[PDB]
Amino acid sequence: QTLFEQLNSKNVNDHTEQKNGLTYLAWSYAHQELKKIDPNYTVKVHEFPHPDINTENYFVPYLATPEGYFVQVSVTVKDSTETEWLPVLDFRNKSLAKGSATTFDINKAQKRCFVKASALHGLGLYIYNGEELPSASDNDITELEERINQFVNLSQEKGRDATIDKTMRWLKISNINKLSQKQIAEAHQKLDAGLKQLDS
Amino acid sequence: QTLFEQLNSKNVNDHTEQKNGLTYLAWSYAHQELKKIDPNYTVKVHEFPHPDINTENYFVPYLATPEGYFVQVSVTVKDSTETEWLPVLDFRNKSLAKGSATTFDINKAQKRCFVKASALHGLGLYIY
Amino acid sequence: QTLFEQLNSKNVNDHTEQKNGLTYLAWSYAHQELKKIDPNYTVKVHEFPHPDINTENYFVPYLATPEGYFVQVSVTVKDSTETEWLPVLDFRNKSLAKGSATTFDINKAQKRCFVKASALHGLGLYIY
Amino acid sequence: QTLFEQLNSKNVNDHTEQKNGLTYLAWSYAHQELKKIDPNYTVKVHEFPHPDINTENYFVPYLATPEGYFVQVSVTVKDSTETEWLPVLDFRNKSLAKGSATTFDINKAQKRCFVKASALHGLGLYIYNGEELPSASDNDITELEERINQFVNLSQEKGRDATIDKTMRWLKISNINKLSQKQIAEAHQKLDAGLKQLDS
Amino acid sequence: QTLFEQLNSKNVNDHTEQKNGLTYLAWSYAHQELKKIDPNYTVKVHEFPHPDINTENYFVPYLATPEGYFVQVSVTVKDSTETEWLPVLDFRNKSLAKGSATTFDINKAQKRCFVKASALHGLGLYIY
Repeated sequence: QTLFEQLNSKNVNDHTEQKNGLTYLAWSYAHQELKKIDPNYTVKVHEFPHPDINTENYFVPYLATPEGYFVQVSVTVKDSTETEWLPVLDFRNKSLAKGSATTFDINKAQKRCFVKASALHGLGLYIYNGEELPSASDNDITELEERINQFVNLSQEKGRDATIDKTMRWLKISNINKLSQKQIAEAHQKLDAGLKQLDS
Repeated sequence: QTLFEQLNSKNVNDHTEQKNGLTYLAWSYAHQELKKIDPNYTVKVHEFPHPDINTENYFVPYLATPEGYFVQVSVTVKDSTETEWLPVLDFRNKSLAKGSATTFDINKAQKRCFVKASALHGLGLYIY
Repeated sequence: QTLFEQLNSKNVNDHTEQKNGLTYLAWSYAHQELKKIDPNYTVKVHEFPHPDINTENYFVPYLATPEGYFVQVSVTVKDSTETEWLPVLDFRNKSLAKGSATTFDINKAQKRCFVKASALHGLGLYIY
Repeated sequence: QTLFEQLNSKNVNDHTEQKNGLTYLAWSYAHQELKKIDPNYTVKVHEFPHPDINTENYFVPYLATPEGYFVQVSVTVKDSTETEWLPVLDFRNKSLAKGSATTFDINKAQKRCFVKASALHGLGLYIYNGEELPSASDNDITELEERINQFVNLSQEKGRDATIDKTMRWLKISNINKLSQKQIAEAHQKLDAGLKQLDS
Repeated sequence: QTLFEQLNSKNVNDHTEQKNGLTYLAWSYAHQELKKIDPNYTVKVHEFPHPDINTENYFVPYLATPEGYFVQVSVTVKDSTETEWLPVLDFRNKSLAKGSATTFDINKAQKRCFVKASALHGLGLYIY
């Protein structure tokens, strides 16, 4: 057959850890599988001149930016080669600003970028299927906007006048972005009662 | 036939996520199709000297500007090659001014620019 | 016939969006048609040294000026090649002064300049 | 067969030390096993120009960064070669900031990175079993977050307003991230008192 | 057989000192054993430009760092060659900060790194 199909058709579900509600496959499992497929394969962690230090011949193994921190890993399995970028994140999967990261945070990110680079080849690609690309955790923020506009538009459709800002005041929400899933679910409850009852 | 028509005539609707009311195909589906069609294909994320740092030999993987942030991805499927530009945004379609972005936002934008670059080839163009 | 006539005699009316009272053809449609007429065609977004930063080897993908912002796109369909300039504009079609633009504004302008560059070839010229 | 399978199929469990609840195989054992497999093999510790000093021809054996400290070890067993990144950590497995490390910390890190580099080859591959992905200490500290949120929510369910920062003020913890394990137990005692009697 | 197995299968327990509850084999014994195995071997103590002094052509025999002090020893027994890193420690096995070490501390560290470098070869690995 081919490397991607062979590697893609494997179950890496047994060797996974559920931390923060995400699925992670161990690097050691990944190291073994590839080693079996190819006895001689290369893993290279890119090194980039660190900005603040700016010392000649000095190349730390990770990007350092005011915006944050980046890592890069290039896995060459057989002839095929490929690379992956990753964001350094807290144990709560939150970003780390310049000067708040620890070496331990960088090594964990380096190991995670390795399995992600392996995921490019068929092995365990389904581990990142539909979770890595989009914002899986929250999709009601916009839904809330549609439902407040439905309220406003229905209110105008009925009579008098209706405005989104006064509707937001019902929810008493300072910022739509700054709204907890728990509060937004409570918000839906407020709106559905105003709109659904007059619909049903 | 041809690569565009073959790739264009596929249904990527099943593997889509509705976030902010927009339809997105997961990079995993795009990556697997590119591998099947072509076993050896290249994805390259362009690196540009970051402005503020201005350190010699210092190349971050994304554009940093007072106006905002840009990413670039070049996908070479078979002989054909192509590139896509993307802004770095919030989870919602909102811009990130200079100094308000996180490394995670840049990563998500990089992955999204990949599927968009794949969308240039026939696969899932109707979504994008 | 001729490439301009072959592309000029098409109806892109169905794939259009009426925003602000103007008619726009989506890039998805424009990009696919260029592939349909030519499997291998090139789209290049010009990069110009950003003024304020003035960092060596630093090239942003759009012009930055005190007067405002400019983008450029060069579409090579078959042998024919051509380029289009456009001003980056707000969602109300108003100008953006230096330091008031967001990366998202630039990417939207880049996509719009693409279809306008395609409009130079026969496809959808009547709209633009 | 092949080097990875032969090396992978070994029991290094007997020669291990349980410190901090993690499993480590001693370098002495790793040095002999490889030596048997290959009489002539090379271990190289990379040297990088130290930033602050910035003296010409001055190369320390470890990375020094404001973010922290990094070490690198390249083990060439037979034809195969490979490299490992390890973050210098306290005896409590915590990060060390720039200017808080001691040469002893670096040498211990260097030895540990060696066995991890050996682990890339089949020997010692399973001992970690992705030991990096589960910290095994953050989850305990994370439970405190679940229990303070339980106290905030159940308080808000009682109808008495509670905020996480004021609930944290009960524990008087400056950084919920860094708290001694005895203090986590002491904090749990505070929370479980005010929370369990309602739960019951 | 082979050098590691021959050297590994020896009892260096008799020539050891119990200081601080640790076991150390004296260098004198290590120098003789290797000399017997190989009449012509080499011991090299690496020299690194000392930071603070920063005098041209000035090379001290040990690393000096704000974090602390490092030594290096490379033992070439027969064809085989190898190197060891030892951190300078107090008589209580505690670290010495920059400016608190004495030349005596460095020489003791250098001798100890030698036996550890010898320990890489089969001789007395069980102790180290």
